[PDB]
Amino acid sequence: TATSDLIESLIQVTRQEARRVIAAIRNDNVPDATIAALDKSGSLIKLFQRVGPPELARSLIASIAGRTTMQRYQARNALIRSLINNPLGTQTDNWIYFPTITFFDICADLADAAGRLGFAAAGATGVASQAIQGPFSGVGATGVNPTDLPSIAFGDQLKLLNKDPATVTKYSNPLGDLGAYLSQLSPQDKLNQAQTLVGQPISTLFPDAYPGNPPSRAKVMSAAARKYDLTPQLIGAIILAEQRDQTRDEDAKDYQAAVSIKSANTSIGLGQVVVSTAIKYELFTDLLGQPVRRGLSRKAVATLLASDEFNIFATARYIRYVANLASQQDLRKLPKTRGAFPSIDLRAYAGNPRNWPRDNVRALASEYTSRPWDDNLSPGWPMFVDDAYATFLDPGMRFP
Amino acid sequence: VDFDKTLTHPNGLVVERPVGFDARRSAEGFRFDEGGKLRNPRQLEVQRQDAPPPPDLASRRLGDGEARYKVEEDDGGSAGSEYRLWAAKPAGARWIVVSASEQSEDGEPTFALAWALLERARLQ
Ligand SMILES: [Ca+2]
Ligand SMILES: [Ca+2]
Ligand SMILES: [Ca+2]
Repeated sequence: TATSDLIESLIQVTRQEARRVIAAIRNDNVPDATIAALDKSGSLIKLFQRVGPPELARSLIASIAGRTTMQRYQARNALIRSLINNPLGTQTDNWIYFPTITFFDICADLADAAGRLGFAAAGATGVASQAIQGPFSGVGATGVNPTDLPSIAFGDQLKLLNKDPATVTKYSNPLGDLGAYLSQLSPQDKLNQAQTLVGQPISTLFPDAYPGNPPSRAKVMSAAARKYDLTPQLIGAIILAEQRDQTRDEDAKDYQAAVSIKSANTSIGLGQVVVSTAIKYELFTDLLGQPVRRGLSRKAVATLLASDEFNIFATARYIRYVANLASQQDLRKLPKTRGAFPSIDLRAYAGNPRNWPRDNVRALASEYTSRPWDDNLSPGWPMFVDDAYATFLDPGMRFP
Repeated sequence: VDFDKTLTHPNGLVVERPVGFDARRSAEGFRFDEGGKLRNPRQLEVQRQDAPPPPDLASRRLGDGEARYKVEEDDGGSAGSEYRLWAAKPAGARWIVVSASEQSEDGEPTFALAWALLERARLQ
């Protein structure tokens, strides 16, 4: 192929040469044929060996794994062979909890899933908030990945370990009175937050797994909605509520505590999914195949929860789980639930949110922030999520 | 400060209300729910109990006496696991029991307010 020829002609290369080769692989119309040619000539292994440092290797590997099908396993083998004298591979920086071949496999599965589920294509571009303090300063607002945040100061790590109240408070949910938080925002302020949240590109740990630029969060949310018979308005409401009750500091703690020596069971990312819960309910089922999933370390799971597409899918899958569970309950056994949400319709939960009473959205909100269907309810989360939902119902809000 | 209004049960239990909590009377004591409409309100109850605690619970120093207790944890939601403390201290030939709950995504809560409440309580 033209691409394999170009690559062989350029065969550590400079950063310029590497970016050229990667660009060529990504613009290739016949990725499989190109890989076959390179595998035959023996130049593929050379490509993998000569493209470093890890940043560039990640781009190359993600591109190849994502675009190949008939030749993907030969590519994987060539990569493996190239790693014989390079134990480090792509296992650095944000990706230190992914063995290099796991990185390859994640990129492959994700590309396939984005294609299959309908969130591969880009189209939004911006724009993110510049906030770094206060409510709505987490990744939902800012697009700054929790894995990119600077290490928390050592002394703060120690005080957090010892449960020092001031320090714990600094790194925890910023909101007390939820009603008051909402009442200070105009309807336009609220729409602005929702649009900022869903309109910006996903903050992803695997950008080159996509055929082009990463998709908007809205595109991924619509895909998840289709997969789990939800709506992007509902997924959006749950996430916007979480992200209002989120700061940059909390993002830093959420992730760093999860991957520390303590392996903390924090709620992480857009939908604030708990690590052990992602594991227990296999919340990445529809993006990653069983072999990858069975291989993932706990810290790899936490890290994935910091990647927006994995998090959105996990969030949606969990929402559908909570709804299905509700649809199996006996309302007579949930008198407090009936008291708080007297128009709740448990059977309706089995179907699409377009047909749920609003009391169903309120109840599910309680049972997303807390243990689900135990008849113990959050007094404030239902109204908080319901306000977000109302915002997403605004005709100014459009999803793919 | 932690406490304001002095509350007195007909059964002789006397304790001060935690500041910012709504208080109601229960069968053998008082129930406190954190005020407002919060995401994850603390919930506490303090009661006279005449029967001794179950045997072989963990113990801790409380004031000049001891207390026996157990904390349980379960999956909750995005605000973290659900945690509940049950603790008892002697009061003469009887006991005072505090139970308390809150969610935490950062491991077991200190339950500092519940322990302060248990220490503050007395039987008349
Ligand atoms: Ca939060
Ligand atoms: Ca969190
Ligand atoms: Ca609940």
